Amino acid sequence: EIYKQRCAKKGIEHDNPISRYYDRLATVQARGTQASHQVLRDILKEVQSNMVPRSMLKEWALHTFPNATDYWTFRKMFTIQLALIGFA
Amino acid sequence: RENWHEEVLRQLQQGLAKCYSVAFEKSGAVSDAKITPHTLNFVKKLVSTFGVSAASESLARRAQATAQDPVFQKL
Repeated sequence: EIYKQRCAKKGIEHDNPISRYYDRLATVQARGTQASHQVLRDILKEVQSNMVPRSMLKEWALHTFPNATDYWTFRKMFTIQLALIGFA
Repeated sequence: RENWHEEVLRQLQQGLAKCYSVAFEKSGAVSDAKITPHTLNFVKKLVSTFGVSAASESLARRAQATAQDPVFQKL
């Protein structure tokens, strides 16, 4: 929902990176070859550069928690809860 | 319980998620991948049923009356 809000503000469709991934795979496969690990790396790098920057969640949090204490507390809680969730 | 618009929307989203799972399974063969019988049956069920104890009986009666909507018929 955070990602979709960022996309709606930017005006881009949220399923665009998946379409780009499959389009790039079709383009490489049309050349009669399987996609290497490097092709997948290039696709992910392209998605990161163009459509989904690394800072979407951070910029959302900075807007959502302008108070420094609230931002710190939220981030710390998020970190520990994610630690437990990933462990599980 | 949800109205028929929301039911059809939910089923479309579920089918899209299943299609994405199949697409990554068939990632080797994009532009040649075909739909599985499961997705075929899912879409057949969706088109056959397009969304549409006294409380449950009254809800069923309402749903029967809901099908008269011309906009729902055109959709």
